[PDB]
Amino acid sequence: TPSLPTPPT
Amino acid sequence: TPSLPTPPT
Amino acid sequence: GAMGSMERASLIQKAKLAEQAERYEDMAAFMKGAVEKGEELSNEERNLLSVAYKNVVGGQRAAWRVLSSIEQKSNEEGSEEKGPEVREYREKVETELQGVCDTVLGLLDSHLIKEAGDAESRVFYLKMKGDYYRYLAEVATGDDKKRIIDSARSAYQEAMDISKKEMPPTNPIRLGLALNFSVFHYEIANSPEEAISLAKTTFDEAMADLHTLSEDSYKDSTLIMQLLRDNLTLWT
Amino acid sequence: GAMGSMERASLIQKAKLAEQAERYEDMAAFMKGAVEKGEELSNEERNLLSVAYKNVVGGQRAAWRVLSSIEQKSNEEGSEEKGPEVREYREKVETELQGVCDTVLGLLDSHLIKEAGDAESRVFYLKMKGDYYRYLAEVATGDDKKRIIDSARSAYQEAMDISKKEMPPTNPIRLGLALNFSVFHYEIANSPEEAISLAKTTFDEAMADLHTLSEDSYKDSTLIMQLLRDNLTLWT
Ligand SMILES: *Cc1ccc(S(=O)(=O)N2CCNc3ccccc32)cc1
Ligand SMILES: *Cc1ccc(S(=O)(=O)N2CCNc3ccccc32)cc1
Repeated sequence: TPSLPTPPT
Repeated sequence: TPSLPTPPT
Repeated sequence: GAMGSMERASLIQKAKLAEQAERYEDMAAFMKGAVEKGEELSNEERNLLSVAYKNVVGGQRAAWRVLSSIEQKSNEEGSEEKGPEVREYREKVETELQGVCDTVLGLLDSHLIKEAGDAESRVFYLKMKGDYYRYLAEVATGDDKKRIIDSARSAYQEAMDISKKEMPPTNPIRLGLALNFSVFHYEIANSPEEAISLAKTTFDEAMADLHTLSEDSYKDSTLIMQLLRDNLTLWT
Repeated sequence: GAMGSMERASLIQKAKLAEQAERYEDMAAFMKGAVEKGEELSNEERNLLSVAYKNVVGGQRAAWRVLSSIEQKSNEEGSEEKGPEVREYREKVETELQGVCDTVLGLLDSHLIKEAGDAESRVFYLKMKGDYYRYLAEVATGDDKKRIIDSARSAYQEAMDISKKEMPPTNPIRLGLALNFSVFHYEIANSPEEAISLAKTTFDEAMADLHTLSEDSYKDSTLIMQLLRDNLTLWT
């Protein structure tokens, strides 16, 4: 399952 | 300019 | 440590450059150096620490899963023996992943969590603690495996308790914590019903609070709500 | 070296696993270990060496270009002074890139090129030599810069001379060499007309030989021909 993604700051 | 790409072996 | 001679502000500046350059191992090393200066982190600095390490460990986890799949295939009936190499290399990647998780956990324990008194900082770090124990649980098999899973659960639970008391139901950190703890329930703790219940209740309670938000806050909260809904769709 | 205790066959096996895992630094270290066993490389092993290092250096070059652009912007009129950090970090990435290029060049010199007698191996390694000197030229500024550019030119030229004598005009290595040497002319040597002439002649001579090829060979040759045409389209 997908967890929280990590977009650029 | 693009040079030769590196596809998977 | 190798960043001991660099100014805190310079380490933060270089972390931001490393992010732009997609140099996440460098980013993580700069942020580790910044934490080791001993001062508390601002909101922005906490996000840089998290981005750096999530990118590093994410790459390691993806590699580990590829190797573990190959290793699984090798142990099926009919498979030709190819020697110890797949196990050895999976083990190498696993040890490196464990090392990074231990490093992040070590920063949290020395001394980020103990100095974090505001809900936004404390919840953020306890969420991180749960996540990196969850990554350790994904690769665990030995005598301490139950303890690793329980350490992730305990961290997430403390984060949840504080977030429910101290943060609105739309707070992005609260939402992301709930998302990740639901994934823990589903993927690690063999508790799909708890996962589903938590995602549903979190979504519903956030929906009900959206009316209080600015346009900008709404965007961030609704993005994470959609991620909760995506998982609910997958799980049901 | 740290791979000295691992069997050659195991290093090759692990290089292939590392590729699947997208672990290109590991892949390169395994292939370096395999070259250092002292035996010549097969066609497949040469391709693994090349893939590993092109992925590593490609990531470093992309990072360097991002940092060099930021550094350039900083030196424009109107730009606020932000201290030495951007230059320092560009320099760090540059030094690491130079190190990898020097490592690859060192493998070629000790002793891959001198033992390569067949055209497919020798042209392949001289093409590599030209490419890694070209990457060094991209970041060079000092007293040896002209010499670095001339070292790339000399390697490419020797490769071209052998390929023209010994390989058909559709050979993929010959084609890729011509593509990269044309890029050298355009991007490094300030010779766009030579770049265009080489790409055109290479394309035309390959076209004329396609009739001799199997379906499978045709696919590979036409792919690289299209890359030559793409550059011609960009340059004209
Ligand atoms: C754990 C957590 C939760 C939210 C945030 S954020 O700063 O709002 N942010 C960046 C990380 N991922 C993310 C996804 C969607 C929307 C916002 C974010 C940071 C960390
Ligand atoms: C330099 C060179 C030229 C061709 C080849 S290949 O093995 O035919 N190959 C893999 C590398 N890139 C590539 C692009 C298009 C078509 C074939 C290839 C290898 C190396």
